[PDB]
Amino acid sequence: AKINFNEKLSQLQTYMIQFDQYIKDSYDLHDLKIAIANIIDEIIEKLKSLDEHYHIRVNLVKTIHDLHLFIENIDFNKSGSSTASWIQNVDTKYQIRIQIQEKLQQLKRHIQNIDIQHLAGKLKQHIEAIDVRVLLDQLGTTIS
Repeated sequence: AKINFNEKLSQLQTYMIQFDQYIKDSYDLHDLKIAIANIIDEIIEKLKSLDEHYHIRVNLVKTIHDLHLFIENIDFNKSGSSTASWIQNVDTKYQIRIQIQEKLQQLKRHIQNIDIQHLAGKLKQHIEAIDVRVLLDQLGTTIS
């Protein structure tokens, strides 16, 4: 029984060492990230080329600006529910609608800063930043 246990334990230790080796050597996923980033950059170039040829982003920025201006322009002075007009005017003399318009304009500027190129760049940053090989090395040197 002692011999059987010793043989089995030595075999299990050898299997664990081989498993660590296999973990270390199995890193083919790392190849994918670089290719994904490359294609993302290619498409960033392509998209910016297309926009420069068809005014898509200029028109979209104008659309966003005008939509936020319309949201700003909504007047509650004329609105029904008479108290609405009174509250609106009391706000008018307390620059509260000015604060509402400032918030709307800040949101408008931020949204107009949300660009397809920015999204692609952030996605490429996320893909390239992490390396699976570091995680594999950590796994092979911790669990034992």
